[PDB]
Amino acid sequence: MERAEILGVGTELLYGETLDTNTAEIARSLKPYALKVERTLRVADEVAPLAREVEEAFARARLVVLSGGLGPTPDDVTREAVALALGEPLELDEAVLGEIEAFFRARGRAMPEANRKQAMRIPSATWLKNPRGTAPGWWVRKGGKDLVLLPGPPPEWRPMWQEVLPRLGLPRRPYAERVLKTWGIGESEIVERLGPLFVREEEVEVGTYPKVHGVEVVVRGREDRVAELAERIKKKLLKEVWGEGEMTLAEAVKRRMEREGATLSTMESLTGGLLGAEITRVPGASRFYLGGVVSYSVGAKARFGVPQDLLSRTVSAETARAMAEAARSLFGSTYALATTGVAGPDPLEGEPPGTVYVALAGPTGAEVRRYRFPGDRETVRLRSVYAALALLVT
Amino acid sequence: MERAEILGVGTELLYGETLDTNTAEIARSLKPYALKVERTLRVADEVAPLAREVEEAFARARLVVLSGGLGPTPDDVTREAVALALGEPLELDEAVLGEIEAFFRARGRAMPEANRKQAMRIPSATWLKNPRGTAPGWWVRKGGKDLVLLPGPPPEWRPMWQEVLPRLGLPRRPYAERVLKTWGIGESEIVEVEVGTYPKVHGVEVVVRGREDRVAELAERIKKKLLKEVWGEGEMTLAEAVKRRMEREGATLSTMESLTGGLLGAEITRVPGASRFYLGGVVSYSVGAKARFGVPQDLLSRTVSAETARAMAEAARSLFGSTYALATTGVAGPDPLEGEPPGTVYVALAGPTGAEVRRYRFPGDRETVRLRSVYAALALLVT
Ligand SMILES: O=C(O)c1ccc[n+]([C@@H]2O[C@H](COP(=O)([O-])O)[C@@H](O)[C@H]2O)c1
Ligand SMILES: O=C(O)c1ccc[n+]([C@@H]2O[C@H](COP(=O)([O-])O)[C@@H](O)[C@H]2O)c1
Repeated sequence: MERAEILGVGTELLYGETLDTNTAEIARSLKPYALKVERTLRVADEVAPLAREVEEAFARARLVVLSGGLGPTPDDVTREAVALALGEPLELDEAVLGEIEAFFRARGRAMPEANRKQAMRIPSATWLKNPRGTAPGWWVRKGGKDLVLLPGPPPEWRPMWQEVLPRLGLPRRPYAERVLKTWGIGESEIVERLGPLFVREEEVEVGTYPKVHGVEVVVRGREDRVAELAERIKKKLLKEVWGEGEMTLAEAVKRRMEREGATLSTMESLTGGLLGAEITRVPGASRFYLGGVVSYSVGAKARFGVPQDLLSRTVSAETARAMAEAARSLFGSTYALATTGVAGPDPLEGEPPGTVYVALAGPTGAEVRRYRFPGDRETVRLRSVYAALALLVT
Repeated sequence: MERAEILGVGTELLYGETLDTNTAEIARSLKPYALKVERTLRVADEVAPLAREVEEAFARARLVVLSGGLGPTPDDVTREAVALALGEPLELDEAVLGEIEAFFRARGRAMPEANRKQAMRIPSATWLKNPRGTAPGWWVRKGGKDLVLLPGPPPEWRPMWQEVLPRLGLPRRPYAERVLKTWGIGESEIVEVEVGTYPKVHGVEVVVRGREDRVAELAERIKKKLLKEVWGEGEMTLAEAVKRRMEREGATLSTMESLTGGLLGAEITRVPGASRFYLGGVVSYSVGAKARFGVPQDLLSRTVSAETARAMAEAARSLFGSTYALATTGVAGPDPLEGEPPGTVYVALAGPTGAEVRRYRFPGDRETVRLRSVYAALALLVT
């Protein structure tokens, strides 16, 4: 498989001052095509370094895509750079110059001379119309290779790109992907269970991406390889997969509650309201979620029904059970979740950061799970939230 | 001026399945130093391409930083790629092995075979202790150049990178940033070395950056022009400002939240030491729950109102016995409530001398409305 290279031009994208979503979007849009994306670049607004990256990228790929640096500032050097890298000269197109003039004249303004550049092209570039902005793009065909320049702003470039893409004559390859979301299983366990199913090849591949919400397993490549390989992996992970694709844990909880016609409530400590936050992230949460308490202080725990004898060991399975049972009784809900633990940095009751109990109570009784999460304060609180949510959807 | 090269390693990074903020964060941390950053890369999880990019980045740079691919899986190939790109062999270090093993034992687990590979380094590498993961980092000093390997997730690599960065003995340049964070005043009114305004959910930030001498003076001037609007600087957050008030006063705080759904209590407890003052909260998501925690029956058909906001704050104050209490009620969206558009939000504070309400019409989606609500509630105590 040949390569596609993708370059976002702009100094501020380096620093994350503007978030570079362009290169990623452009890469997703190449999924249906038999091309390999090994890398993406963000390059500063200087012509020499940029000309070198274009030149290197173009030497290795069948396709090169640039995004941004087509404005009228001294910081807009993309045209020059592509010009310098490909050995062709910049020529003024009088016609396009008129069109730029016309864009300004439709707003009562004369065209600044700054914008004169924006009408240059190289012999090998045909133009791509930008009815939505000043800078029109280029399509270079040369040596059996395509190079495309796009404006940075997404509303300007999405339509141009969607339009020139089908035209580039790139090699199609039916593509699929399956995203499997698990919980309660680590990366190395998944490795072991899958063994040889952990394929990393040109036709199909598998990878894992540990998240606060459990380990995600993505299979991606040729349609027919992904289908059968992914189903085999789902089989191996049957009990730990809680959802697929866009599915989220809060969403999963919501469908169980609708299915049962059941209600839920919460009693939270270390997480501090974050579990309720997460439950209510999903539109429609007021149909089942009665509410919850955040019992951050000992006094608050005693007030909301944690038994006095447990108040010296709030970080325990017994307390988590009591908390969830208490919430259930206090809210009259079919289910209740509870969280108790140590987020860190400080220990509590002689237990170290990441010590966490999550409990579910319901009609037929209660259950508790124990974790030792690594992470800082924010991380432990987050994993606790998904841990509590996992109790309901295993 | 010598180069610094920055590579985020993850196929998911190419496709923005996760957004690459790592490379940019590293790049911004490097601003006080006299290196140029000409580009940053995201590389797929493939050993050969990655060795090529590493080899190349090393040949042109004074500093190379990599982030990601230190896990135990077949897709984690950063250590193999760098070994390759530096013509050195990977060698198990039995001391680190015992440390990962200790790590797993502490969690009541046996160390899985796949983790063994995380104790492997090249002879040129020094370990960077990972206080929060199994994968320590690498620091290679070779030919006056540095290459630093870091874990992908920020809670792991942040302190590592902090610890390691002064130690690289980079040439300094006198650059600085000063962030002044405001509440209750739009960009336009503010306008009335470089200076920028940045609108955030916690308010418009005024940023001053450039030559440290220029930044320090010009920033003390700006602060003065906006002396009433500026609630903090630098790393200060609304939650921390609130904490500072509660300790200064020896006061306590509690909350009753509905649309924000627990996010306010979450924000409050984001900061270490919250339990010295934050007694707790109620998430009154349903009407039945409002009733039960002391909101008057009379107000239950008008939950989106100043009256209900007031009652919620009084009800939290009485229920928990706190000095102060915050409340939120309103419409986050996508759905209207009781004829009120998304963005209609009432935040309330009750204390010793009574209660106050602020009404807001907040633009944005469900999450955005909830976030701004949380900060508006906090702003009651610190603006
Ligand atoms: O703040 C409130 O009083 C309040 C309490 C519960 C729900 N809401 C809003 O109710 C609307 C329906 O909520 P939900 O959770 O079913 O999406 C939605 O716009 C929520 O923001 C608002
Ligand atoms: O879940 C709990 O029982 C609980 C309640 C209050 C505090 N903690 C934890 O104990 C320490 C409390 O400190 P802090 O930073 O909230 O003052 C810290 O590790 C919190 O995560 C934990």
